[PDB]
Amino acid sequence: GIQGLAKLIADVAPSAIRENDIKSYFGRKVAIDASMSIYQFLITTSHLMGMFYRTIRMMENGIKPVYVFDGKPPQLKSGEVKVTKQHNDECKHLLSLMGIPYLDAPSEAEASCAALVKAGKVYAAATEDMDCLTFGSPVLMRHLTKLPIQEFHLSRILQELGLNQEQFVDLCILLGSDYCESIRGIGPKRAVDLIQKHKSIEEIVRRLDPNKYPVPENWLHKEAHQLFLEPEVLDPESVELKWSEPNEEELIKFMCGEKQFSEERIRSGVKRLSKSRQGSTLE
Ligand SMILES: O=c1c2sccc2n(C[C@H]2COc3ccccc3O2)c(=O)n1O
Ligand SMILES: [Mg+2]
Ligand SMILES: [Mg+2]
Repeated sequence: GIQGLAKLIADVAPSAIRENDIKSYFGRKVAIDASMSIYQFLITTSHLMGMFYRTIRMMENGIKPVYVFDGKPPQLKSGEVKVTKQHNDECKHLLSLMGIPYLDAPSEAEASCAALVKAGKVYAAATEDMDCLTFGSPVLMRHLTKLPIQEFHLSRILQELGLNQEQFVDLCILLGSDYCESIRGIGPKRAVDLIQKHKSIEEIVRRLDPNKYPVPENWLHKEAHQLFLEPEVLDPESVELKWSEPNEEELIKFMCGEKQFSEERIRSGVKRLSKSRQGSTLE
């Protein structure tokens, strides 16, 4: 998470956010940040029927989802609802039975998501996690999750604010990332100006007096910067995405044989999923 990036873009780079209806993304592959999507659904097997029904709704609306699951968290995190290892396990299990593709990301899903968008194997990466942009994703989608879908274009953010990726990462770090602390008393809108004018954090600290503006003690901003820039990702060229026919009788055995769901209610969910797979990927 980047503390307050969404509000920043809307204010000083609005030309990057284009608000669209779920219907205009017909026949479109999107990479779905599974951890962030489960976070949404947890608002109890709530995570599983969230993913069951929402994926059907996406598939009926033309969208072809591909979920990407978090792996091992990177060393640096100690600078800053709870998505567990079972939440992930059960969801993966479910998607497997629906014929939806999932991907086990080496580290953080929104980096691997971004990578699919870079390599151009999806249209966009669906997530509210704003640091997916910082991971270099050309297009981010918000609220795919009543509420409009906000499309973010990274080339426009960089174009308006007049910064390359590297500088942009440092802006994000100054806004407040998951990896390190920011410079206290530096507002987000003042952070922009200092990035535009002085380009990088190491420099900004130089033109800042140690008394008035102290940084974190042994501040790992450089390490954060390395992570956002060179993150551990999967190779999308090697990775293959396929949408299979759902295994219905096995899907019952799981949601109803293990997870106390309504059999005929799942039955119809699977039949809509199957029907839309014939609309989306008849092939
Ligand atoms: O997968 C996640 C998850 S799951 C729960 C939280 C996170 N975060 C931290 C931030 C990401 O952005 C957020 C946006 C909205 C609400 C919580 C957020 O939490 C993340 O950065 N990633 O990558
Ligand atoms: Mg993140
Ligand atoms: Mg994530």
